[PDB]
Amino acid sequence: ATILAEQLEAFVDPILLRPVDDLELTVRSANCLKAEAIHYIGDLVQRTEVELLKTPNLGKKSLTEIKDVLASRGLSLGMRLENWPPASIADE
Amino acid sequence: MNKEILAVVEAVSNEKALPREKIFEALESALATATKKKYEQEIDVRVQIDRKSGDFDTFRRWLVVDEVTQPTKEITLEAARYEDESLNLGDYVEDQIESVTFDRITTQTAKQVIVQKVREAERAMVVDQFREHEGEIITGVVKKVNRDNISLDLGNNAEAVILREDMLPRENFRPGDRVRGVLYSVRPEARGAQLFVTRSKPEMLIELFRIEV
Amino acid sequence: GPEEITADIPNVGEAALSKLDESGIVYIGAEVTGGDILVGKVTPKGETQLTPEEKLLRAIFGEKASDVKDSSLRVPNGVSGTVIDVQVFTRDGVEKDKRA
Amino acid sequence: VTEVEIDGVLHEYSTKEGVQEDILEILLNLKGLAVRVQGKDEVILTLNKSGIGPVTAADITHDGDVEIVKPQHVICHLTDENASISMRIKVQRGRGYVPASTRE
Repeated sequence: ATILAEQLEAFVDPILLRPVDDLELTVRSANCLKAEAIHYIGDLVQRTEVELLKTPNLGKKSLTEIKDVLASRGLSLGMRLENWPPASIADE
Repeated sequence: MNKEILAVVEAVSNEKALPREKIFEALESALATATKKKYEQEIDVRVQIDRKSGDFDTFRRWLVVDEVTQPTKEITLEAARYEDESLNLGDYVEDQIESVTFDRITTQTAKQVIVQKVREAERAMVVDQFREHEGEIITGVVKKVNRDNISLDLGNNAEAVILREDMLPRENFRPGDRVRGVLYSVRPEARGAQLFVTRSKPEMLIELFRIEV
Repeated sequence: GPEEITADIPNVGEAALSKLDESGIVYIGAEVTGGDILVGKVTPKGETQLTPEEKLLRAIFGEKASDVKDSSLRVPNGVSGTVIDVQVFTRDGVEKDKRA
Repeated sequence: VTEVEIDGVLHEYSTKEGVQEDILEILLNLKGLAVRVQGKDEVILTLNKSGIGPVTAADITHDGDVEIVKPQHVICHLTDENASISMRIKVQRGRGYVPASTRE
């Protein structure tokens, strides 16, 4: 093996991060939140439900759809973010 | 409001004295169980019992607390400030709904889960029946012979288990014979109330002589 | 009752009908393995008589005149392939489903 | 090459309207494609061609590192005025012979 080697050394939250339109509900339930220039459900969780109820852009059926979405407790739980990002949501 | 459940409520051969409404909830979650596997968790036994409705739509809950345990059923007062502090401490305020699990398909599995729920209700009823007496000097007839255990069959579709440790050493029993003793188990047993008699205790022959003289 | 050719059947898994469409028949082009489901088929079981515990199930689910087992067609154990052509023939009078 | 996705083709045993070879023969002619890659593990090449005549191997929209070494290689023959193929080709590195049955 020494001879043959020397013969070769000259070669070698996921619901909040998802969009409102990605929700299982209809497009109207997403558009009710999207009328306030919201694209992510994290923006919906950043605002209170009372603040959304004080705007007539949401409808009566949209309130029931929002309740059905909040029944999973992933969104609209009355939270407050920095702007968008949590610590797990970090830039890398 | 098809009123099928209304007349389905009043069948009522065996669940007249049993909790009717609870059996609808039972059968409704059984229609909702069977082929669900996605959603977020499972279903919900709790559901707005609307007698009139009949097909009570499985509603969810939010349970107002001051704690962070049971994530899909957790509120606080600070979250109740968005509802203008209308929520109080400890309430079970429902703020969500659920649907059904289907078709052709999923409904003999729903039949199967309807049967499962009916069985659970029957077990509860049997427990209540055994609690009515709570141990008495009743007899019975052996039917099956298990290892270090004797199965007895009484009346009104009732079965009792005879421990071999509470039996006589030489005196061996078999099927077809009739034995009598005092039971001492109707509370916590196993999926109901396993009637456990003891034909070896003194009080066992206390009324045995009383039955004669 | 008759048999159900629809996908709506029990005892399944995401692996039980992840290649079937909304009406039981496998797609044209779905490359299957040995032992998947091509056509989902459920048949009736026992009749006997209406039991006391199943008296409420006698008529409270539209098509509750039949039971439900499992008799779906499967690829015989050993062969792979790619489904290239599906024919559906219907005896006249029977409701055509959406894929027919 | 490993994967091909012709646009209007479900399974490899079908036929596309307006090309005188089957989809299986297009897969063999793409299997014989002689291509160099430079700085990647795998790469996705894009092919678009419309009009009467051959679809040579020089009709692939080349990336900034993929280099075709024989651009006269025929794949298929389009045979109508409005009948066009549009496929995505997946070319990757490897070693030896890795068939389809082992590894969609």
